[PDB]
Amino acid sequence: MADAAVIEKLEAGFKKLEAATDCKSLLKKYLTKEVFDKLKDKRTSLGATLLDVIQSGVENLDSGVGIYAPDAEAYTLFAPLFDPIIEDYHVGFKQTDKHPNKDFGDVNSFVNVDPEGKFVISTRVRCGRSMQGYPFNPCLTESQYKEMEAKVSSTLSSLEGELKGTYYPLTGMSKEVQQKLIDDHFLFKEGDRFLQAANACRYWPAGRGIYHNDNKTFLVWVNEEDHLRIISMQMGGDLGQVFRRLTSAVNEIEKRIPFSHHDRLGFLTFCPTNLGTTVRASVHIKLPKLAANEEKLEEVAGKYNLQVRGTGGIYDISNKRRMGLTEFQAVKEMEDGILELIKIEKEM
Ligand SMILES: NC(=[NH2+])NCCC[C@H](N)C(=O)O
Repeated sequence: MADAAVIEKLEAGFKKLEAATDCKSLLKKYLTKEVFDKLKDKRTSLGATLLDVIQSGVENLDSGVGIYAPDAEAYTLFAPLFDPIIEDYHVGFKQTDKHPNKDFGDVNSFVNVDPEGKFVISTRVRCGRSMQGYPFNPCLTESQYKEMEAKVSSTLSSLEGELKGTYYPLTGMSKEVQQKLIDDHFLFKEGDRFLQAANACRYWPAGRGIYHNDNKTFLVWVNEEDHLRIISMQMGGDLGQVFRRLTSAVNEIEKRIPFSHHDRLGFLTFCPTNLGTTVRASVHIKLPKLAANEEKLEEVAGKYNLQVRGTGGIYDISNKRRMGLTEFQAVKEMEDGILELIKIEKEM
């Protein structure tokens, strides 16, 4: 399986994880000596090793999770490490569960959670897709990066109506175009230490790109962390409008680019935190009263299965659940939770 030199670095990595008595990553938690020993010499048919899985968590001890899938096969071959980490991270996605098939449900039925625009500055729904036939970042060749870019660029550039827009490859992009995209918060940068140590950024910026529509309500990142990160956003709180746009776009893309998908895990993504629906429906929202006590905000959000992140008392608040529920259900959890959070804010 894995080359002797790889196994050697794996042994050193296991020791580092043991050295880090302070470490709280799911990687440390589930990479017992037993599981390590059984997996350390294995290799997928494409050549991915346990090192290609855990290197990021070894290098960055402060990782929360600390593993990534280098190809789809890795989810199966290294299941003894992936499965419990997935179970632990995706709370409530049980051993006996399977992630449901795609179901966007009635996309137009979602409401404006803040019609007055008093709390929510903007609403965004994102998903991620891997492209069928291509492995994840660390197993991609330069040629695959470029071929993927060509296919995606051609597909996106043929979108019409609301979705009509412009594709910009990162390669050779001028500073002026960079500033324009930065000003709209459309540009992504080369991946951070977690992605670097996962070998997720090889050949950067080759095959990396950004697309947005004329209206600036639709944004796609190509080969940032996943092959496709697909995002619908607009000012205010109309989650119905946002989700409808996203689903329309994802459906249109799928006609030309089939996606990698798994019977149990749902849509396959590079990081296992993004599996299942992959959906992250969020508001950027100002809740000055509830934010007087950050710990209280966190507690209340969690009660309604919401996650609080950065994004001046302005929070990115999103659905916490990704696996074991439909896309419709995930957006609905965000919808209902935000409605309830706003009520709490008003009444405090
Ligand atoms: N962008 C992400 N996939 N974030 C979640 C994982 C981040 C990093 N690998 C960690 O374990 O903390």
